[PDB]
Amino acid sequence: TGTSTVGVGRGVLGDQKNINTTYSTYYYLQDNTRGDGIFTYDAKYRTTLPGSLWADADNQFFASYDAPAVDAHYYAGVTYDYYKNVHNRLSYDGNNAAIRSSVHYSQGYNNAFWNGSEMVYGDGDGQTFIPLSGGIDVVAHELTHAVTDYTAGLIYQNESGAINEAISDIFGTLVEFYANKNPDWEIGEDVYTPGISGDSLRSMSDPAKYGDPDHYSKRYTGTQDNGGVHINSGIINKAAYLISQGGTHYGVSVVGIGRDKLGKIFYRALTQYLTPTSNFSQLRAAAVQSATDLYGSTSQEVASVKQAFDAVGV
Ligand SMILES: N[C@@H](CCCC[NH3+])C(=O)O
Ligand SMILES: [Ca+2]
Ligand SMILES: [Ca+2]
Ligand SMILES: [Ca+2]
Ligand SMILES: [Ca+2]
Ligand SMILES: [Zn+2]
Repeated sequence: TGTSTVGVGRGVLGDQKNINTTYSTYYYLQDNTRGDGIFTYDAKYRTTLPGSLWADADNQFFASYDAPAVDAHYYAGVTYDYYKNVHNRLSYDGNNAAIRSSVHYSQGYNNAFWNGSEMVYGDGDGQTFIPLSGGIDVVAHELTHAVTDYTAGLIYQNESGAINEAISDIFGTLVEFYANKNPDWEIGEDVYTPGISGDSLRSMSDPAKYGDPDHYSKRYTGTQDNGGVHINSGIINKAAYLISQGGTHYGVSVVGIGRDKLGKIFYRALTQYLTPTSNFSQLRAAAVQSATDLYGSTSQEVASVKQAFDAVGV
């Protein structure tokens, strides 16, 4: 309990931004402006969660140790705004659930995750990753898992799990475009491999660039990565890219319909048609139905959904 205040800080990539805080003796990373609040915690290099609600003596967040917290807090706010403004959705559950994030998780931890209840961000080892909350697509990817878990409930294995992952990359990217800094169709480029320019974890525009399939005939069928959830997601990421941006892929031509309509179609599919066990063929059907609901059965939008899924062999 305290009074809402506005702090200032520097994020992982060195940019200054304002952050919404709460004052009660200390200034806490607690944003009361969005739903039931956005709360950012210090995990203090340990794996106990959530850790301590982030406290600061002066409401200025320019220390090196502060940067991952500033970005986890700020980009959760951006993500909240995207869902509210674009999709009329109030937080991940649709009922303004509090959004909780922990930073400084463990030592040298080269990942981030939604744990069923909150977001968690490693600092990276400084070679593979820098602190992972520095990437707006990463923050939005993880918070999108919460959305999925409350809605379609896609099981984290095999084709359902690859859809789960792709939904997170799709909305992660749409949020990155909403914020409009340096948007692209790549995943994690701002925090991956600080020694190497121009790479990323995954690509939506060309998944094969990083060894991921861009066609159903190239799907991974083994047991690694929960049946390739971060690998086979490339097939869906490519379809989504094609629906938005257009192109000819394996000789199948897709007329792009743009990002806003992509987001509308997939948000509707996610929230009205997908189920925990949906597979790729079922996703196609859900996307075709959603586009039909939104734009009509004779629409270009529907035609493009069908061409995009044809192009990737679904
Ligand atoms: N988030 C992906 C890629 C990160 C790999 C980090 N070492 C995964 O959990 O598989
Ligand atoms: Ca301070
Ligand atoms: Ca970018
Ligand atoms: Ca990106
Ligand atoms: Ca890099
Ligand atoms: Zn994920």
